[PDB]
Amino acid sequence: SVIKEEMLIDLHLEGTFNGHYFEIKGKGKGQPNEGTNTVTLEVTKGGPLPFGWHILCPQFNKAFVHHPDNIHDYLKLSFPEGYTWERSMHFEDGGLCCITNDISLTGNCFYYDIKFTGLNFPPNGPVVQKKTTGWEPSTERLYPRDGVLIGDIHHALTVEGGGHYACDIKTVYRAKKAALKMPGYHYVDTKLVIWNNDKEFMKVEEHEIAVARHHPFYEP
Amino acid sequence: VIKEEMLIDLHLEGTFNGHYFEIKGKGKGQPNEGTNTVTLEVTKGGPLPFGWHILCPQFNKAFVHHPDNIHDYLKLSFPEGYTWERSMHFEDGGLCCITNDISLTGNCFYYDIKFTGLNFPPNGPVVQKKTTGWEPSTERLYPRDGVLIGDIHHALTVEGGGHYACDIKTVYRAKKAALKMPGYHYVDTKLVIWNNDKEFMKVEEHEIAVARHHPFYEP
Amino acid sequence: VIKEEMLIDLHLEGTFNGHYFEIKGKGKGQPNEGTNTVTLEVTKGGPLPFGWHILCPQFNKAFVHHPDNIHDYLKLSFPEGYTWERSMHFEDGGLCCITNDISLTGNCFYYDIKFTGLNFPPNGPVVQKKTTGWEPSTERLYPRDGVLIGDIHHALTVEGGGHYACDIKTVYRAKKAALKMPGYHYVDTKLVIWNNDKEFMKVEEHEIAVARHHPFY
Amino acid sequence: MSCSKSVIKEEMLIDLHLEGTFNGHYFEIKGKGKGQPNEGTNTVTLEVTKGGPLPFGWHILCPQFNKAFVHHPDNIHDYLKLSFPEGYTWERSMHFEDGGLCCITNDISLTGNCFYYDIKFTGLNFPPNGPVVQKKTTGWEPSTERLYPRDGVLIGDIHHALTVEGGGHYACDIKTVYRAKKAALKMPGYHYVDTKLVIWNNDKEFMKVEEHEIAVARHHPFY
Ligand code: NA
Ligand code: NA
Repeated sequence: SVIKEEMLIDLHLEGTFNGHYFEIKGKGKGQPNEGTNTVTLEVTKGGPLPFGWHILCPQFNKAFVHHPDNIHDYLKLSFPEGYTWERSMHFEDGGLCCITNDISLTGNCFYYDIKFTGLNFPPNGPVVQKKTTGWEPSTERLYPRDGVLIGDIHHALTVEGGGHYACDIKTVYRAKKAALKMPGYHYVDTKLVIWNNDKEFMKVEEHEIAVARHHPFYEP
Repeated sequence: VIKEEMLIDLHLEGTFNGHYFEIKGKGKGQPNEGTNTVTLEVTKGGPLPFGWHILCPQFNKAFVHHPDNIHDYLKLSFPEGYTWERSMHFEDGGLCCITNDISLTGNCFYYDIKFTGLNFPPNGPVVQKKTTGWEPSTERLYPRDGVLIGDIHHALTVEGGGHYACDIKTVYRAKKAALKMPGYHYVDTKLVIWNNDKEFMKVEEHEIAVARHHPFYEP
Repeated sequence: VIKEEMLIDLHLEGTFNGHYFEIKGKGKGQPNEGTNTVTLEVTKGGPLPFGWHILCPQFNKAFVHHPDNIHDYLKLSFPEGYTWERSMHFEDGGLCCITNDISLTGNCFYYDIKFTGLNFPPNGPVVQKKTTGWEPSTERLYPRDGVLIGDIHHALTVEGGGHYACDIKTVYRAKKAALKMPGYHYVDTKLVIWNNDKEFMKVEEHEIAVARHHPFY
Repeated sequence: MSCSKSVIKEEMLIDLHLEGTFNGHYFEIKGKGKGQPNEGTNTVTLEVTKGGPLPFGWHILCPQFNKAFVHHPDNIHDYLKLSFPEGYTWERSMHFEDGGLCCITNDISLTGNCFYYDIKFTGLNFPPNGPVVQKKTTGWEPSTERLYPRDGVLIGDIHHALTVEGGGHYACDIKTVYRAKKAALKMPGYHYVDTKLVIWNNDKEFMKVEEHEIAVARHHPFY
C-alpha cells in the first residue's frame, strides 16, 4: 500500500493550557508495521511551558501500531486520504484536555495538525507543578461504532516521589473516507518514553511502541 | 476603560466531530445594561454539518449587569483582559471544549475563540440539526485561586418539544491578578436568535445577562 | 392527601468508603409553605468517620412551595407516593449515590433512604470533617418520559473559607403515572444545621424551598 | 500452622445476598457458589427472591455477584487474598455511555471456607429506551482492569462493554475501590486483571442464573 515500512512524520501543535498559548513543531520517523515511532519536538511559541511536558506526549497517530493479520487495520487503511482523531483526557483532579489531530499524508510523510486545549488544572496539581515524570505503559480498549473507532484508556502519569496521577482517555478515530470493513472489539498496548530532553523541555525526543491484539480470552 | 457602549470583533476556529470550520463575527454591547448583539458569518467549512445552537454561548461576561454589591472581576480585568476555558458535557456523551482569549483595543473587544466538539452521536439533536435554541440559564459562580469558576445546568430546546441537557463549566482568568474577588453568586442569562438565513451561514443573536445573589442569601 | 402540616419519619442506611452506618430521624413540615425541620440520631456506626453535611440533602421536595402556575408533580404523586434517585459528584472524585422511597400513611411521610459514598480521598474535606454547611442552591428541573429531572451545581462551605463543589442530579419518579407535567423551571433551597452535638450524633436541620420559573421567563 | 495461614483454600464456597433498586424498582437476589481462588475461577447460581421478573436486563448485575478469585503470579502481591480472615469491602461506580449510573458495594467476610457477600446495588438514570431497560444486553465482553495502589487501598478502572442484541456494544467506565478491613503489609504496584464472565445457564425470565468468571492478574505485556 501507501503505508511503507519506514515513514516520516511532520507535526504541528497549537495549544492553550489554563489560558496560556503555545506552539510546538516536530519531526520524526516510524516503522508502521513494526509499531514504533520517534519524534523530536521544539516549543516554538509560549515556552518554556508553565506546566509539565508529559500530558502532551500522547498528542504527538495509531497508524504506527503493529496489527496482526486477524485485526483489520482501520487507520492504515484510511490512507492515502487519512483520518482525524478527537480525544478527551479527564484527570483525577479535574484537569481536562481536549485534543484533535487531522492526519494527512504526502509522499512518505504524515502531517499532523494538532489542536490542544488543557483546562481546569489546579495550581497545586502535578501538571502545573511539573511533578509528572512520564507515563506508565497503557492498554487502550477499542470497538467500532457507526463506521468509526472508539478507544478508551485508563492511564496514569507517574509522579515525582512515586505515585500515579490517573486519567481517563477517550479517543474517537474517523477515517476521512468510509471504511470498507471495521475491526472488532480489541486492544492496543502502548509504551511511550522520553529519550531526551533539555532541562527546560523546550526540545524533547520521545519514542512510542504500540501493538494491537485481542483480549487474551477472546473468541471469534 | 469600560464604556456604556462597546464594539465586538470575533473569530472562531473550530472542529466538530473532525470537521473543521471557521466563523467570524461583529457586533455591539452595553456592558452595564448586560446586553449584547452579534452577527456571525460562517467563513470556512459551511454549511455546518451540525445544529448551530451549541456555538451560541461561545460567541464575554463583561457584558453582565452587575449590582453595586457584587464585585465585577471581568470588567475589572481590562485593559489587560481575560481568558476563559469552557467544557460542555451533553447528556448523550457529546463534549465541547472551548476557549476564548478576550482583549481590548480602543473600544472594541476581540474574541479569539477555539472550539472542539467531539463524540457527538450521529442520531443526536446536534448532528441531526434538531436543536431550536437555548432555555434561559442560571450560572453558579465562586472564586478559587484568584480565578472565577462558573457552572451551568443548561438545556437546548429540541424540535418536537423536549430538552437536550448539558453541564457547562467555565473558568474565567484575568491576565493581571485581581485586587478583590466576588463571592458565591449567580448570573442569569437569556440568549436568543434574532435572525438567520436558511442554511445558518449568517446568524444574528442577542444576549441579556444579570448577576445576582441567591434569593435566600444573607450577607 | 397533603395537609398544611405533616410529619416526617425517616430511616437512612448507608456506607461511606466501606463504613456502614444508620441514621433515624423525624420531623414535620408545611408542604405549601415550603419548609421542614428534621431531627436525626446516628443509631449505628457513629461517630461518623466523615463530615455530616454530605448527608443533609438526603434527609422530599413535596416540601417545596409551588405557585399556581407550576404543576406540582411531587405533591400530586400522593397518596401513592414517589421515589427519588440521586448522584452527587464532588470535585475531588468523591461520589454519592442515594435513593429515597417516600410513602404516605395518614399525616406522616416515611422516607426509606439508601446512601453509598465512595472514592472520597483521605485528605479531602469530607473525610477530614472540614465541611461547615451548604450554600443555598438552585436546582434546574425539566420533565422527561413522565419523570422529573433536577440538576444542581451545589457547594459545601469549608473551614478556613472557600468551597467544595458538587454536581447533583436527582430523578424523581411518581409511582402512579402523572396526567400533568410541569415545564422547565427551578427550585431555590436553603439548608441550615440548627443544632448538633460535638460529634454530630444528634442533628437538627431546617430547609426552605420554593419553585419558580427563570427570572427572564 | 496457625488457623489464619490456611484461610484461603483450593476450593471456597460463596453465599451472597444482593439488595438493590433500579430506576426506583426494589429487588433482592440471593446466591450460592464455589470457586478456586488460586486457579482464578468461580461459579455462582443466583435466584431473584424479591421484585422479579426484573424490569431490566440481567447482565449489569453480573460483575456485582470478589477479586479474591483472581490468579496471581508470585510476583504480584495479592492484596485481596491477604485481607483475609478479616476480609475487605469494595465500592464501585459504573458510568454507562447513555447516562445510566450504578453504584454498588460489597462487604466480604469469611467463615470456614465460605465467603459471604453483602451486596448493595443502586442503578439510576437509565433511559427507558436504552438496552438495559429494554433487555437488549446479551453478556459482557472479556475485560482488562488497570489497578494501582493509593493510600493502602487498591483502585481498579475498566473500560468495559456489554454486548447488545443487534450486534454492537454498550460501553461503561467502571471504577472499583478495594479496601482491606485490616491495613495491608505490602501493596502491589501498577498492574492489570484480565477477566471473562459468562452466563452458563438461565431460565427464560432470568429468575435463576448460573454464571462463571475466570480472572488472572498480570503486568503490562511490555513490562
Ligand atoms: Na457534571
Ligand atoms: Na469516565
